Amino acid sequence: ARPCIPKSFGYSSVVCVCNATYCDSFDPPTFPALGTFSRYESTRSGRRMELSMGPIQANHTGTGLLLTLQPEQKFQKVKGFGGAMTDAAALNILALSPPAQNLLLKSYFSEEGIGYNIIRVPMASCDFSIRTYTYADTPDDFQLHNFSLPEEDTKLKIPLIHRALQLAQRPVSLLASPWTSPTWLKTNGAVNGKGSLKGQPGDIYHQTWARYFVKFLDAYAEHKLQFWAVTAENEPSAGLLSGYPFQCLGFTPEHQRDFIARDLGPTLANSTHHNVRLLMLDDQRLLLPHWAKVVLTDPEAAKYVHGIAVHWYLDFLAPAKATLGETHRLFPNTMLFASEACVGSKFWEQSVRLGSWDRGMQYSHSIITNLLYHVVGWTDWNLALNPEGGPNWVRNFVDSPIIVDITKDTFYKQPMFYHLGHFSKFIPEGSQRVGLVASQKNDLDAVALMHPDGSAVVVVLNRSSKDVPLTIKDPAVGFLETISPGYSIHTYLWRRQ
Ligand SMILES: *[C@@H]1O[C@H](CO)[C@@H](O[C@@H]2O[C@H](CO)[C@@H](O[C@@H]3O[C@H](CO[C@H]4O[C@H](CO)[C@@H](O)[C@H](O)[C@@H]4O)[C@@H](O)[C@H](O)[C@@H]3O)[C@H](O)[C@H]2NC(C)=O)[C@H](O)[C@H]1NC(C)=O
Ligand SMILES: *[C@@H]1O[C@H](CO)[C@@H](O)[C@H](O)[C@H]1NC(C)=O
Ligand SMILES: *[C@@H]1O[C@H](CO)[C@@H](O)[C@H](O)[C@H]1NC(C)=O
Ligand SMILES: O[C@H]1[C@H](O)[C@@H](Cl)C=C[C@@H]1O
Ligand SMILES: *[C@H]1CC[C@@H](O)[C@H](O)[C@H]1O
Ligand code: NA
Ligand code: NA
Repeated sequence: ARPCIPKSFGYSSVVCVCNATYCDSFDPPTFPALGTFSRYESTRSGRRMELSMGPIQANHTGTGLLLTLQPEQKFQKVKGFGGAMTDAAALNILALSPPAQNLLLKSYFSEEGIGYNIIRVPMASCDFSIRTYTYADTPDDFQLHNFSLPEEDTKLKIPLIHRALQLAQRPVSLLASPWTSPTWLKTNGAVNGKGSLKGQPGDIYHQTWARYFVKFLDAYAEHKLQFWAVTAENEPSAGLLSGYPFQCLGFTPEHQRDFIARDLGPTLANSTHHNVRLLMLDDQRLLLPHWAKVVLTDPEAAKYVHGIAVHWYLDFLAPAKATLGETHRLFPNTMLFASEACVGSKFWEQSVRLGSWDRGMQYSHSIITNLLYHVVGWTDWNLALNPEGGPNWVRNFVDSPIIVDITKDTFYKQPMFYHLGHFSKFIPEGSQRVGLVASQKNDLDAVALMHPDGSAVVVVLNRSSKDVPLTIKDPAVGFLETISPGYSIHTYLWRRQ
């Protein structure tokens, strides 16, 4: 409804500029009339989810690329898409004027924006905090009498989450993850560095830690927030590394298995929060299938584990077939869920690259690859950062789909935002991935889903410089004659009946 105001920062594409009085917006999604398709197009050249429509033809002839929908062939159902309400994100959002804040929140959470339905919530401090703290810093408080939410939660994160929920028309699922325990529960007595819980699963340290999860959920429940899921620990492999720079808590897969079986599983199950899902791993997919095998082959751990959460940071050296594919094969009834991604965290990556088309393509390529290998959802990291990629108490700066420029009471929506939206806006919870097969080898990334009502949604990414003419065949409906321009992403929608 309102066009992108483009600005170049000298990278491959433009950001869209928003402030207190203006932000680009979309219309709520709709399917067009039977016999017509919709196309939403974003390009490096600056098109931002532009709507066009076309006819579905009864016939097709030619030798060009054909993508054929296989609507009967069903895969995973989609949980959703969203991002993380870190301390850093909360600070950046609230540093904007109230009108600008509302436009940012609407960008993500309204149907005039990209319809996020997941928010990841850190349990106390992480690197994307300006303060190191837990919820129970009073030493040796095994009873957790001094457990409490600080202002980071009560003043910053919780009110923003409530505002996001008000804007969202879709049901929103909250996901909680801890980085570190209180230091008095840890072998190293520090928030960072190499260190695990003291002792062994089933003991006082482990029982206290499990009870901390319940205290956290109790406290958020007092604030009228309920959780869909928690993870067992953010990046448990991190705490195994000498000199790890920020908040962590080390678990081997054996340690995680035993913690879930003995402490976390029984504790949650015997609480008012028994319906909250537990996700294991919450770490790089390079650790699969090994980690899934260790945890899920133990029935006492398995009965508590709803899903496997994966992070994207080692995807470049962990092929999806050998990790996601093999895990799905062995454990087809345990969902895979992508719970954290961002560009900028790597040694060879600058933190923020305003307007980078490459980083947009990284997001969409990742989401497509995940969807093609059974993953049910995909979650960004910080919802918003400043132009430095912070704040961050160890200066571990990274990129974010929205960058906030407080001096100008402005925020910039980057290619990553639009790439994510090509999925989030058009794929409601309960959509199902269906087959889509190419007639010939090609440079495109594509995925097909069936909307809950039976309609079709297809996303096509072209990471190459070359325009690719193609046809999409829906055997029941007809043919879509289209093009995939170089450096474009398209979302196709059409009714099937
Ligand atoms: C918040 O963001 C708004 C959008 O960036 C800001 O409004 C913009 O302010 C600039 C500076 O006054 C204006 O730029 C001028 O534009 C006209 C041409 O304008 C019209 O055509 C353009 C086509 O590009 C179209 O976008 C507009 O809607 C107008 O119809 C030039 O002739 C001038 O030389 C100068 O470049 C923009 O017109 C204006 N945009 C909008 C959408 O209103 C606003 O100032 C920002 N607010 C704060 C508080 O900073
Ligand atoms: C489509 O194909 C069928 C079968 O060959 C043919 O009868 C029909 O005339 C073709 N053209 C159109 C416009 O439907
Ligand atoms: C911890 O809680 C106990 C019991 O409520 C209370 O007596 C004590 O003052 C608290 N200590 C701190 C450091 O808040
Ligand atoms: O921008 C174009 C797009 O690239 C092609 Cl595929 C079709 C319709 C749009 O208007
Ligand atoms: C995911 C990657 C980047 C870090 O900022 C974050 O803490 C980690 O869990
Ligand atoms: Na709502
Ligand atoms: Na970096």
